[PDB]
Amino acid sequence: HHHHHHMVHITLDRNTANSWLIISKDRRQVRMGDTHQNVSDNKERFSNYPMVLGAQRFSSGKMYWEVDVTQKEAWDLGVCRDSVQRKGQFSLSPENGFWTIWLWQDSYEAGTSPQTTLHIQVPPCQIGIFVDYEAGVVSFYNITDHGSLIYTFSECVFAGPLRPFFNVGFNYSGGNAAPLKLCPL
Ligand SMILES: CCNC1CCN(c2ccncc2)CC1
Repeated sequence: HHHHHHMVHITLDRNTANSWLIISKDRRQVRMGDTHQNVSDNKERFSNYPMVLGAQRFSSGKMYWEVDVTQKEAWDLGVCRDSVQRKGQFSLSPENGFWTIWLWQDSYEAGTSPQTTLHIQVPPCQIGIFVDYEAGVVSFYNITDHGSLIYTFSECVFAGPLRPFFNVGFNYSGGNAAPLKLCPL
């Protein structure tokens, strides 16, 4: 792909984070803490899952960013409507305002309803995310495997401003403490 020149500088929005997340000072890294991180509750926070939004809102144009997932067992990544449900249980689907992929139990899936099997020969250490607002496209690329295509959501009905979306996943196994990191341009 040749999307690198639409690179945008993504930072994480602390106010949207699940209360167990630790976001780095530069707002480019997030990990699961071993306890409540001593913040007040607010209506923005994801309550049930270890999720956080980027601060950036997109309503036009072409945007590209990269996320480091090295040594993680579980994570979700992509974009979502600014207006997604924050509280309680929900599925990651375009009907609920999410355009995501994930790693779970040694398999990679796209957040369709129902979910779609991905075919990845080289486990990614970095993921590229490309959004074309006007075209209605979200695409994911395997940076570790020379930028090979992982998945394209097309005919997307965004129906609002988009935000970068992250889930560091639970760490019940003790094998998923590693952070998500926004890679430098
Ligand atoms: C058959 C239903 N399975 C559910 C549990 C596992 N899952 C994930 C795993 C990781 N991130 C998001 C969703 C899909 C829904």
